[PDB]
Amino acid sequence: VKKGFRAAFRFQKELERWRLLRCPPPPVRRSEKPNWDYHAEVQAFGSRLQETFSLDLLKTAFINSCYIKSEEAKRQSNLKDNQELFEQGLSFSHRCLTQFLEDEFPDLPAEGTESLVSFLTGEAVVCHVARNLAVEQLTLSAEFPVPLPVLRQTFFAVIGALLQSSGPERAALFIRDFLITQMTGKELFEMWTVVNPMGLLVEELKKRNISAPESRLTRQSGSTTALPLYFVGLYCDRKLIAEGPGETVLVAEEEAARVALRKLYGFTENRRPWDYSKPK
Amino acid sequence: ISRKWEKKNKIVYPPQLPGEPRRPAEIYHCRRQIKYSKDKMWYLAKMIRGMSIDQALAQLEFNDKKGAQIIKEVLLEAQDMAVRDHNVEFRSNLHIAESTSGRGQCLKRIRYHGRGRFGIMEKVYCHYFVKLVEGPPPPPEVPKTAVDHAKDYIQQLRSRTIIHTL
Amino acid sequence: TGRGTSSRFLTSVLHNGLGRYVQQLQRLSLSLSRDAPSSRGAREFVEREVTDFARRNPGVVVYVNPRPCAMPRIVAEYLNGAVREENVNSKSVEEIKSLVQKLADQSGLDVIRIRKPFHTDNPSIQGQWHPFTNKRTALHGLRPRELR
Amino acid sequence: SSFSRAPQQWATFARMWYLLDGKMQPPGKLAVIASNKLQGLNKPVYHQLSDCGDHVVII
Amino acid sequence: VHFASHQWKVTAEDLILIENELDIKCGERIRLEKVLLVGADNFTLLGKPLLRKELVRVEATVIEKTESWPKINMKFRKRKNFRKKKIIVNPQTILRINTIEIAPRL
Amino acid sequence: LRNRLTDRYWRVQEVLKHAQHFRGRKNRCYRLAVRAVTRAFVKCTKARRLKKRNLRTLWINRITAASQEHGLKYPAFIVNLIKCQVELNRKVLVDLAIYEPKTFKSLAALAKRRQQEGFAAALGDGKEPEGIFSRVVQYH
Amino acid sequence: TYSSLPDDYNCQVDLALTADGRTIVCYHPSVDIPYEHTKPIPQPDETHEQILKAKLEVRKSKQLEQGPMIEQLSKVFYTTKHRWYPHGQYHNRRKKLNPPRDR
Amino acid sequence: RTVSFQAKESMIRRLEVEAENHYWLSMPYMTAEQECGHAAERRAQAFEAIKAAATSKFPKHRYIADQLDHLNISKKWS
RNA sequence: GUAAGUUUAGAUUAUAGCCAAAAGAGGGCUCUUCUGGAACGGAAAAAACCUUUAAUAGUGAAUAAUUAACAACA
Ligand SMILES: [Mg+2]
Ligand SMILES: [Mg+2]
Repeated sequence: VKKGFRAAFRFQKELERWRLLRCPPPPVRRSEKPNWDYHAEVQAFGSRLQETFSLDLLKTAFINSCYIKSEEAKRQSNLKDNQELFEQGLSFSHRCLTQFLEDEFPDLPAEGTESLVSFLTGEAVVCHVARNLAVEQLTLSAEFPVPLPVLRQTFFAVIGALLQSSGPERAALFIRDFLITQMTGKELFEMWTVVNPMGLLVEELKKRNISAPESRLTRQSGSTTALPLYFVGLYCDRKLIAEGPGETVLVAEEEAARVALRKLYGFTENRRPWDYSKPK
Repeated sequence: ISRKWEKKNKIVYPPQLPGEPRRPAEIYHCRRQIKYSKDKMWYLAKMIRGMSIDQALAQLEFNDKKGAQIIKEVLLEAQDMAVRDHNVEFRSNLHIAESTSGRGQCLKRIRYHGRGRFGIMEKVYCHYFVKLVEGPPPPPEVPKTAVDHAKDYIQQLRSRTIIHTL
Repeated sequence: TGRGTSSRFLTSVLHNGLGRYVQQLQRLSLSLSRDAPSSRGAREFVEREVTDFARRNPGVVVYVNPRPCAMPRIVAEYLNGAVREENVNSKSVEEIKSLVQKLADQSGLDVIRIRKPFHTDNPSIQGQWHPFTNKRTALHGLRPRELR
Repeated sequence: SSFSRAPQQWATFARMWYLLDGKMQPPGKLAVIASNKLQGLNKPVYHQLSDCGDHVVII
Repeated sequence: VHFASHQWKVTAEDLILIENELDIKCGERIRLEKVLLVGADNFTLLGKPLLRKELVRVEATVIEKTESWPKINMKFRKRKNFRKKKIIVNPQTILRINTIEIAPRL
Repeated sequence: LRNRLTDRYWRVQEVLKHAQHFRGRKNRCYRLAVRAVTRAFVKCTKARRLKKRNLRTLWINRITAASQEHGLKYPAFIVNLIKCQVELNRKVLVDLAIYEPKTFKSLAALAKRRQQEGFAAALGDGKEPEGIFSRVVQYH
Repeated sequence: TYSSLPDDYNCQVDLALTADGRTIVCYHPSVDIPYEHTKPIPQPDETHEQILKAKLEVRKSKQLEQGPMIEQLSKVFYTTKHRWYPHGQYHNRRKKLNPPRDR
Repeated sequence: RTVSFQAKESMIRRLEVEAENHYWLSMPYMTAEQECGHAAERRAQAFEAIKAAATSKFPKHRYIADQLDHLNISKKWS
């Protein structure tokens, strides 16, 4: 037995580390932990984004219906929901997002510009964006971690509160910065699901009064082996429109259809980069 | 010395909710000080891994090693307590999940040699551990087919990237 | 040590610089002792520099807690969920002031080996090289020595 | 360009078949051409860990 | 673009890492002034060795200022020992390329 | 035993944490792990310098492949571009060949033409007009 | 026909100098494949899996033993047999669970 | 041994440089007599600087401020 | 052209070298005398030959040394 307590003190810390790894603690919401002031946190939220909010409106957005039920049940043993703001905020975003897309890609079909808007207002994108902006920390609800449908609702309510305070032009910049950015590096059909691409291509060519394409084999390698490469090119009026690679002729031919469609709708990889330069 | 295998039988879970699979039962049993080498006991404990209770008891009854008889008696007690104390319905519905051997506390003695020399002798001891899990034995292993092998190979080729470039 | 440690690729939290730049640091906590030689330098920092730092950075909430203490400590938390902790035992005002500024500039991403300096999501404008680029075609698509 | 991710990767790393005629040629000079293509040193995407070789047929 | 002491192939939205301090605040916009080549799908322009200021303008933003991970330096010496060791950490900065613009003044 | 060292536990863990990914008794026995870790650190330091040289060889190998597709040897391609006052380095040239095939071909023709102009100037002797691409801009 | 490289495979190169002589301008449009240089698709007789099954035909002994099966696999993919054997538990437990992904 | 081509050329290039060194050393601007005394003033000043530094060593001042500042180690908030 | 040198006070360790290149002396050794060396690059591996002013980070650049050389008549 050595004299001294400092080595014993240090070892207690390591025993704490070992216990945590083996038995990870259940998650807790930050409000419970020390160093929390609700009023101060809300104000910093607005200033962080370089946007001005009205305190009364912004606080209402975070409140959720499920939270009210829990408090009353505890109370037996006033508030005001964000339902109004949620409906208004979501509606404008759908219209605003559609307006952005149509100008950028006028030719692209209507059904397409609905999938992309649905893609960018889904739980996956909204929940991912919401957490990194601290929306989850400030939410008031009866369950933690907050369920995704609840988290999504509070996000759009905040945009609604921003719309009322600072008007349409400011909110349009908000949607561009945080939602439109999420489509960087994303190929079209990754966000829109189209089966039988050739069938869609035939109809589109008819509208512009173009002849149906003729499939032909431009390049070939290792056909008889188990790793073959095929290049199939769609020829129109003896003029090439698209070329696609694939493992099999059917796969390669289907690939050529997608290449053709992308050019028609102007969603190619080398298209003009989006524009965030405008300060207005 | 550590005795943790014994205490494993006293865990209590909260009642299961109606919409949930029925949780199978578990039994832990051991015999501690045995006059047998742990290296030799390993071969016996290894053989009965994964088998059902009846198949295990059948193979043990016709083995000539001294360890085979000791393992069999431990298995019989585990079966008895499973029905009597752990709410197992059918005796036959059990299989061996875990079985292994461990070192015990040993003794040192003298071994004589032929010129006034000597050596150090060890009288060796071992432990035996088992866990019994209710239910039929899980299905055995199936080797990869030729088609399964190929599908992995294409996956490897598809994963390639252009290395050390933009 | 590289083979003994993890690595990652260069990235940003939420495309920080595309539309608008957002500061990742959001909270600071500093604990002190009223009368303890170890925490003297931290006390002077509160006397002089704490208020000015708060104004220049308005998106960070700062908490100052005097209490009986043995080591003054600073905790920094970020939007992506990272937490960092630093001891300030017996340091000067200048040391603490410079330390705080480093925390402000950082994003919570882990400090480990970065595989490449440059990251692009649109590496090619004219099309990526494949073996058939730079190979001339042939009439009727006849592979070599095929009679037709 | 504008291909999907998987077809793009498949096309770039595909392996090619070549033909050489050896009549009246010196064996050493034939080897230099064959070794170049077998290793894959004819591709700007060559790396020692990428297995980018091609097939060579000599008659 | 030639920046620091290195040449970088660049495009909009790209991320660049510079291994030294720059003296620029975070969130600040900058103009890169040494450009050697600008290219598009159908045409390219080459300087000899640099393009004129009128033709091309490239702008970037400062996103993060950080330090590198610890690097171990241990010289080879008889009686090496495990404590005859140094840790090197360098300051770093990250830039995001924003835009590339050209004008019809050829 | 008036004074005894009470910190030996943490001094041991400093070495052993760097040896967990080894194989054998080298990852748990201090007298063996300590010898292996210092050998690793020496290798790590010497490989920082060797890395830069290795990457340059990779660039030169890939450039030769790209140029030969257009019929040019590596020395001719690199040298003639310099005589045209083009100061692109080897690292960026590899990027263009892989990711900008059309731009790389344009550079291939430029280097070839400058080479031809040099050949004509060499064979022809006396005062003759210099090549269009063989004119050097001057600075002061 | 000023370009010194043939224009028939990748692109057409047109190189010019500006009047001041400080910039070099490059025009490189793409070349499309002529129709006369293509072949018709063989519509009369395809998923890559079907190709593999025909290649890896199980004919004798039902599922073959390790060795004979590996020799069949090596011929199809033009490798040696050593590639196909498994490894021990030491190597399998070192493998990373979640390797990084670039884009 | 046989001397490689590289080695023969590299040596020649170094020979040519030294030949030019011989030429440029053959045309002195000033004769020996003209040189005498032309730089005496500068040289004498230089040694005076060297001597002054040598004979300037002495201990350093000590201040009450340094000693009494140690008491601030126990400063506090009252 | 250049920055050292003398005096005063204090203090140990060391007192067997090795190879290359010159000049001698006893006849391959053995002594005496003048010059140089101790790579992480090169000569196949490579203490002693050749290139090389210290030591740091970088996915920049120009160079140094660099085992090879091109059977008759006339
Ligand atoms: Mg023994
Ligand atoms: Mg080098």
